[PDB]
Amino acid sequence: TGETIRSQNVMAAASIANIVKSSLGPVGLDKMLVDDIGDVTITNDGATILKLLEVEHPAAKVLCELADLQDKEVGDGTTSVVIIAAELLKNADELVKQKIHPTSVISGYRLACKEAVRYINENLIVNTDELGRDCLINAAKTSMSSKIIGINGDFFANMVVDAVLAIKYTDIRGQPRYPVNSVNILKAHGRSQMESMLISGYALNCVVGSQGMPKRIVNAKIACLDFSLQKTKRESDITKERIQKILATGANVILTTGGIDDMCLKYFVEAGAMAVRRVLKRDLKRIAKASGATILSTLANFEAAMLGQAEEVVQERICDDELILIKNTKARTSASIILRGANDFMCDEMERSLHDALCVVKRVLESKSVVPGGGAVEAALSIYLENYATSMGSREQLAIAEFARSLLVIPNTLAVNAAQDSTDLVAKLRAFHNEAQVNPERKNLKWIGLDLSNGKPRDNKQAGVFEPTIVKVKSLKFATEAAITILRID
Amino acid sequence: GTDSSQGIPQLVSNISACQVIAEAVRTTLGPRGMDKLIVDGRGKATISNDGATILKLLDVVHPAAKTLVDIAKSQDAEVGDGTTSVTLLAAEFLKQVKPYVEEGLHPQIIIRAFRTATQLAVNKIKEIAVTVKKADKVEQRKLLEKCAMTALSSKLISQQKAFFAKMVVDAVMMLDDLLQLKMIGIKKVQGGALEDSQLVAGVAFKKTFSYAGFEMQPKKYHNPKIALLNVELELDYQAIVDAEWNILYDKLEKIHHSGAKVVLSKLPIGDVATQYFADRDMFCAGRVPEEDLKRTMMACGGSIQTSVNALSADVLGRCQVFEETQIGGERYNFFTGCPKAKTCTFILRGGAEQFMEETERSLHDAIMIVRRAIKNDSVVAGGGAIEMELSKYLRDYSRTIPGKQQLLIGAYAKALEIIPRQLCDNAGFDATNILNKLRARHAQGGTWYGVDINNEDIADNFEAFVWEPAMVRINALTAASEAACLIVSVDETIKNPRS
Amino acid sequence: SGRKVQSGNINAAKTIADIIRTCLGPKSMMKMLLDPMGGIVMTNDGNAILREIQVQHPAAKSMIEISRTQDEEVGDGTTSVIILAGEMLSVAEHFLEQQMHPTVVISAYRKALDDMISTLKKISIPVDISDSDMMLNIINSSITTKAISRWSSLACNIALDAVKMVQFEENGRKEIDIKKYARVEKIPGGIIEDSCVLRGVMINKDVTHPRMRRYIKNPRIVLLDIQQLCEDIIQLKPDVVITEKGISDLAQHYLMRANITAIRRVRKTD
Amino acid sequence: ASMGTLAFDEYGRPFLIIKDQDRKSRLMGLEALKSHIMAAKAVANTMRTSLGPNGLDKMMVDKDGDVTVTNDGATILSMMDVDHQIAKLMVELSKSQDDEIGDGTTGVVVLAGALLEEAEQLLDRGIHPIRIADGYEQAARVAIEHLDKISDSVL
Amino acid sequence: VYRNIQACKELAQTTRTAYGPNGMNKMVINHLEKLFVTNDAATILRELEVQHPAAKMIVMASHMQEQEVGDGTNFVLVFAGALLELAEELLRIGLSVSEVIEGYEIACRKAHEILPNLVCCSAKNLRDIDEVSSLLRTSIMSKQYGNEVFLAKLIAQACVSIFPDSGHFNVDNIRVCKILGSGISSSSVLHGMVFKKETEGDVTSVKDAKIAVYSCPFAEELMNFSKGEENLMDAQVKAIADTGANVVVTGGKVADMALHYANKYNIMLVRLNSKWDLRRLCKTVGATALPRLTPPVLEEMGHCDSVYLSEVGDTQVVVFKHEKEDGAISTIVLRGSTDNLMDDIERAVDDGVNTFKVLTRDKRLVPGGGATEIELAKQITSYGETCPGLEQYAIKKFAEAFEAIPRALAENSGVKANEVISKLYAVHQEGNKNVGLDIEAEVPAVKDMLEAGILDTYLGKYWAIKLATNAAVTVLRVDQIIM
Ligand SMILES: Nc1ncnc2c1ncn2[C@@H]1O[C@H](COP(=O)(O)OP(=O)(O)O)[C@@H](O)[C@H]1O
Ligand SMILES: Nc1ncnc2c1ncn2[C@@H]1O[C@H](COP(=O)(O)OP(=O)(O)O)[C@@H](O)[C@H]1O
Ligand SMILES: Nc1ncnc2c1ncn2[C@@H]1O[C@H](COP(=O)(O)OP(=O)(O)O)[C@@H](O)[C@H]1O
Ligand SMILES: Nc1ncnc2c1ncn2[C@@H]1O[C@H](COP(=O)(O)OP(=O)(O)O)[C@@H](O)[C@H]1O
Ligand SMILES: Nc1ncnc2c1ncn2[C@@H]1O[C@H](COP(=O)(O)OP(=O)(O)O)[C@@H](O)[C@H]1O
Repeated sequence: TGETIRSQNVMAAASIANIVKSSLGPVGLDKMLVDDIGDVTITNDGATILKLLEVEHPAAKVLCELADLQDKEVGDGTTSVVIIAAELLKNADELVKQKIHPTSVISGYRLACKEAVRYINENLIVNTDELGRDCLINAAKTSMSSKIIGINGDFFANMVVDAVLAIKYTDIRGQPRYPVNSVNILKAHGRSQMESMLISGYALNCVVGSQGMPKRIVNAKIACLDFSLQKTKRESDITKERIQKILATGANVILTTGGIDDMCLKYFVEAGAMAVRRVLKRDLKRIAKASGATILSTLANFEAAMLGQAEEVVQERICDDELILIKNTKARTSASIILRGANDFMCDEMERSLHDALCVVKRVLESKSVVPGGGAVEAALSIYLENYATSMGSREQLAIAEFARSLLVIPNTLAVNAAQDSTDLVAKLRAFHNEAQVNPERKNLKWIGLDLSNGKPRDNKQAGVFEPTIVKVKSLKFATEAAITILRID
Repeated sequence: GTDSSQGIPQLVSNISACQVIAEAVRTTLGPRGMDKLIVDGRGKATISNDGATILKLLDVVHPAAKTLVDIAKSQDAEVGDGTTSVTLLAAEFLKQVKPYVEEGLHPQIIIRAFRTATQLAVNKIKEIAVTVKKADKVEQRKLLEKCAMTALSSKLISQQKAFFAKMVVDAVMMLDDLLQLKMIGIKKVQGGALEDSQLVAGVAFKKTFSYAGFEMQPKKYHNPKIALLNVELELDYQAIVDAEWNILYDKLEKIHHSGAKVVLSKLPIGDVATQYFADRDMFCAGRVPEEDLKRTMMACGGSIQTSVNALSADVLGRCQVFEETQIGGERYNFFTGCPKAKTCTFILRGGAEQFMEETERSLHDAIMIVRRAIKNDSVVAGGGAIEMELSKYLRDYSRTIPGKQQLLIGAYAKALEIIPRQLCDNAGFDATNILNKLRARHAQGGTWYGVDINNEDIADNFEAFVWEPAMVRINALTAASEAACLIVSVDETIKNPRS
Repeated sequence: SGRKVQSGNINAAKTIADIIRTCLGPKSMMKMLLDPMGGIVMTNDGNAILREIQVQHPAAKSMIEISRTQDEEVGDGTTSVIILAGEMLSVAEHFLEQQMHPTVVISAYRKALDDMISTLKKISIPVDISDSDMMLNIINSSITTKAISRWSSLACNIALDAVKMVQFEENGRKEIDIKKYARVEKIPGGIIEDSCVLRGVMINKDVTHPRMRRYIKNPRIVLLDIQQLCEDIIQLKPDVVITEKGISDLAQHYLMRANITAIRRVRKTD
Repeated sequence: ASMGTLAFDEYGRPFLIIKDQDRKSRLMGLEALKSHIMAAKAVANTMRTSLGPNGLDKMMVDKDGDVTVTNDGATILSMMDVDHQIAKLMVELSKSQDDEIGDGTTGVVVLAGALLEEAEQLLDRGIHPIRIADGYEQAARVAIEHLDKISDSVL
Repeated sequence: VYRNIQACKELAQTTRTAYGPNGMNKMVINHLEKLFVTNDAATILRELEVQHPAAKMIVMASHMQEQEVGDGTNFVLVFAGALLELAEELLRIGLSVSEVIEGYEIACRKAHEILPNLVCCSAKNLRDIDEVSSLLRTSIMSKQYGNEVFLAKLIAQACVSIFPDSGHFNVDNIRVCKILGSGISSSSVLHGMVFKKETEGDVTSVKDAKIAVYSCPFAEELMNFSKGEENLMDAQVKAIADTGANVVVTGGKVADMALHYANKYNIMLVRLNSKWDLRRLCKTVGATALPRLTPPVLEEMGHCDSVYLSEVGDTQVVVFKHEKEDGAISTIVLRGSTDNLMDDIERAVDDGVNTFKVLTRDKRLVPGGGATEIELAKQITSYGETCPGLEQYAIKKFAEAFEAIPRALAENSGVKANEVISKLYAVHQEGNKNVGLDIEAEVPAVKDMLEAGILDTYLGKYWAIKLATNAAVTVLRVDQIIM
């Protein structure tokens, strides 16, 4: 037995979608994955799901490698591309089942993809400029939402966005760049989380190497070293010649990762240095690149100019903790965030929220061309493409029409995964975007999407729910290519 | 051995049965629609291009199918022949709400949205309906004659078709009393040219071996009326044979005394005794058809006799004149010449023996098309033009409604599109391109472009004089929506057998 | 799929939850285990029965692993967790069926646990530290009702010293503690009362030839893994150096020249 | 092809729509017309050999077992085991022709079979039967006028 | 005992979806295999021939409920089913049947003594036809959908207000005459009893007319037999016309000779009489049947005061008015496409009549639409924890059984039941008794319907609660029987 093989391929694609459908979105459910030996696997995102999924049917496999190659380009939306492709496949298979030849389907899908990708460029947003302040803060708070830490959350958002914008790079290409490992969390004791303020640079809690440091020195050349200044029994005891030579080269603040010297206090006040222990290697490289220096395997054999410099060093006790304020180096990379509370363990939620805010702000800072989130883009394309098809004229009317209808599967999945009624929310989105083009007065209504925190229609340009333009463009193009490749098989 | 009677499974079963019922009679819509010979199981195959007759002869056991058929029959008896259209529309509603009830859409939301969309369509149709009654219809009847043309367009009978349309239209003006199906009939005549068909203010019934008594009747008689007798007249030995002779003698005396020009007896009158029964001196007949009777009491009032020597004033009452002439070499029997001869019969004069079906499909539509044109005033372009306009309105208004009704009204608009689809299917053309062009032109270019059956291309059917009563379409759409609502409103089926 | 998968998971959960729901308390029933060979074992412990039983459903395996990993974390309560989880899932039965999404259930459960923590912190009566009377009351509450009823004093004194010889004032005030750095020596022989506590670790291994000094008033133990290192140790001259290499007689005298007493064949556990 | 559509459900739960479609048969349009015209082949190419002076006779036996040899086509097709409805319609076509003419029973059946066969390989080219019917009516009137061209009368 | 609980639960679940105005229709195939569409719970249950004896008990309890309240049977089914299904898990806990029985009895008494504390009653009286018609919209919305209630309430109330004599009201006089034809809006009201006849020899202005009801409705030798038949027919008609008989009613046919004889004495030939008319005529005008045509005697002869044909509805029908009570009988004339939707309309009319009669027995009304149900549930479940002992579990379960009904109404409306019940229960603490569920909105929003006037009866609800509780108690007591 066996008939209309394309139907079986479409059913396989639909099954692959239904495996991953409910997992889309931050509030998506988890999945249990079992192998032959019975290993455990719990995850939400579908990229690793398809990475570890055991697919058997060839047509489903094709979707698997298309999702995989989608992952290698932008690393996001693989669930969305798979769902869009499956919906397009089922709609096109239906259209074939009412005897429309698939060549017109493919032509209409290609034309609709081109029309939509051209429409994206004319309806995107570039508000992620220096003037975007409230949107950044509320986007960071939506990333930080469902947390009690939101009482002082606005101050945290302000300080974190200020730190990430100040630490911004300037690469050869010119596009803004930000090092993720440059900033890190740092616990504090005493006053609660409501008083956790900004730290202008990287600070390490260690022994006071030199308390007599000037508040703002004229020049603070950071000289990170690994060799310890300990007495033994080019020098037999590496205590004086190394530090004297590195000071004579020009370095002012000489940092030794190892332990301190017994008499180093006298040397470090007359040379503007200090021996700070427990320097993290992941942070040692960060401070070396901030100053502009590099780690030294050995001081023996550079140090006059290779070792980086800073224009001020502060040695003061803050919130019952003395910190080594090696801040404002040559390159703005040295930064840290103080976490006020009792310990690292109960502050896991706030450090995780700070990390996610950093990630989302760094994602929206680059790729200045941005689009609204929460399904606003899908509703906008669905409004555009139906009318465009109706105004197109040729035999590919139904192809583009079903393309427009299939672009509204993502909002349905988002609404389901948010426990809200899918049909009501998608209908509200589509109706809100109806007047976004029908009535030119409601021109600002184009940025209307789902509020996943509650499941209500709301503007997301103000709310800051943002995605890169390139990610969505390549997602749509990959989905259309996969749909064409599958539909051209019989 | 599969049992499925739960709420949602029963709903899908019912609407799938409706889908099958529609699939049975999909292809019979339109004037150029094809047909099927269905045998009743008794050896009598049946051909009838009308969908309503097909459902009447069809028998299906599913309760949902039974309800849909009952609604179709109710629509049939009210106005026109929209049974195929309404059944297809309701089935389209059901098949496009399949993917909505299949995942959890509660039936009441669908019912409410369908009612809202039906109200929207019945209100948006009135802004497009155009009245033509004052545009020279009662007098200067060129437009009504063109409406008659539209029922028989694109055929070589056009030379005869113009005369036949003037025929039926003049019959309409002299019978403009809201003509019906039974008030006008046709009779078959073999031989002669097609042009020779002509209208007689009466009926035609050829005399057979058991119909009439003898020839050379007094045709030019001032007051001949139909007389119906319920007594035998045709032709121990001295006890019943002499009784038979006495009965024959007294019946002959009664016939002579009555003087009725036309006499009908309940027993058949044999032609073997034509010389035996030629002594009656006036026309005698027998075995009168019931249709001929029903066409004569309302003509001039033929009487019925119910006694051995029954005599009535209407055996020889007031009717104008009697017609009895050789039609095709055989003398017919016309019960014409009646003051209230409200029955005009089109003499089927043609050289084709199997032309009866083409005459029925080609002469019954003209009288119906002109009658529906006269009865209503507001009309809209046919051939799916109004359906496409309603679909565009409902689709553009669905996106304006925030709520679950949006997808339901969208599916309703998508389901209003089958009429052009079915018309172009029965025309044999590929549906995709013609529907595509029609939809694009209707949405962008014009509000009345409809399907063309002649050149097989998109055209403004408003200019092609493709008319249809606005009220008939309104009530047909309302009935289809009500049927869809009732069939969606099902949850459980209860049988509880007595046995 | 749909609700059926969650229903299967939570049914497999309830089955292994109520398979041993009777096995806790001071009057626990004893369960009956037989392998398919005729071997018979009579068990009264939840961990043992859950270990020996074989089940295939992934949810059951996951919860068994949860119980097993919680066993080493805290010890007592290893079955109450399973009973509580099973009962909570069995009551969530009724909300899964009436078509409410699991997300609201998770939110409600998290709010309930947040209230749980505060309510527990409220009603808990305070108890002091190291005071003998209520400490022994605790010993009777938890340690007793077992096979040490007639020998509770040895357990009491061992616990009393143990809670004081593993103190870690690393990042606070003694709040850090470990249960694996205690040099426990379970050597059979003699009466059970021979147990005692000695301050400082002791090693089951020593020098093969005791013609040499081991005890010094200032033992500067140095960890270590060719005599080059032996006479490079002279950098500070520690009295005793612990290594994992064999020492010869000439090597032993080299150690004496180096003022060190090395050891051999000692595992990392020591 | 076989068993129609093989899904048994839309998601995977137990479900059934058509009662025992495995041993049933569904035909929609072209396949039905092919069945009818294949019946037309059966009847016509059975009938054809009794045409003309060299027309041989036929032996046909019903389920009863009646011995019958004839040469008039209507008589051959009169009592043969007719199974398909259009074949039966051709049977009363021949019956009517015999009733109102009495000669030429062989001609009508063979002509109809040829027309229907050529119509089927017309359909094989993808053409809708309405056009073929119109063209055949035009052919009919052409043939009728051609017959009227060379008519002749007797006493 | 669990099998009985399962049977009752399935029976309740079958008719649960029909609760409220948003009830699904039912495909009803009777014993004689006839199509039938309806949503009324009583109609399907009276057609449902269930087999489990517990189902028999619950259905006969519902029948007793309909006996003296006239409606609410769907409510008692849903309530008793909820009670039994909760009692199922209570028994599964390990409790005894006896103790849950006393708990349910205590809960029922508590509900009965707290019910009269929701006073939203009739305004002033059964008069003010428009006002009471607005009051009577409850059962009309219940059975028939809300689309036609505006006219159905007026048609149903104008007829029952015709004869408000001495405060005594009766139902049997209220009848509905079947008249097919135009749309529903064309339906109207009339006074008396309406049925059609055949002949046209009718006299309108008639004094006291004696109704003659028939128990049994309608060559020389040939001439002799014809003359004998003529003489027999003449004798029969003169026997009919004895004692000055002026009106005669019959379920038979007409004849030219028969109508000639009828007009010989100037008597109308009432024919094609309905099969239901033979004894309703006897009970409405004091008539009686005749074994044949010869024995109409004055002692066994009817008496009607007005016998005239009415052309209302474009149909020829004779109506009897100005009877002995001069206003007792009052019919309702209907108009619709077919009898299928006519049945639901007339059942809604009957429900309105019964609710009005309950109002005659009680001018005290209570809020409806899930208001009083959740109010009683709140009161009972608040009282529950204040009662020590084992009856407390039965008390909370009785409260949950009350909770069940608004959930059923919500899910019938198509909205999420859990959300709306949570919102309604939460608001009822401060948004007090008059709050309740809203039908129109697709969002699960609540709405106060003191202004809406949708208020169900008090005595009917009291009896429904009592009888459903008694039914659940009785079915809980039986243990098993071999079957
Ligand atoms: N807070 C939010 N509200 C609404 N939509 C969101 C939110 N966060 C993310 N999304 C949507 O989720 C989509 C990406 O989800 P997903 O495909 O699961 O990620 P990945 O591809 O990394 O697995 C984005 O297109 C974005 O629109
Ligand atoms: N000449 C024509 N060209 C195109 N369409 C036509 C023509 N004549 C009739 N129709 C279409 O036929 C339809 C009416 O068919 P209908 O009477 O419903 O068929 P049935 O009698 O089988 O139900 C109309 O909607 C009209 O559009
Ligand atoms: N003698 C006792 N009297 C009352 N309760 C007890 C007694 N012994 C133990 N329990 C209770 O039984 C619970 C479970 O403890 P136990 O069964 O000893 O270990 P586990 O929790 O590992 O099964 C404890 O919370 C305790 O309160
Ligand atoms: N002698 C003949 N020469 C040529 N053709 C003949 C001759 N006899 C008969 N035919 C042809 O055979 C055809 C059919 O004849 P036949 O099958 O015998 O009887 P029927 O005419 O009833 O079918 C006729 O059309 C005729 O043209
Ligand atoms: N408009 C309305 N809004 C909300 N509830 C209503 C409305 N109309 C009627 N109801 C409810 O419907 C219930 C009765 O409906 P139903 O069970 O179908 O018939 P019955 O009256 O026989 O119980 C009443 O309790 C009433 O509260």
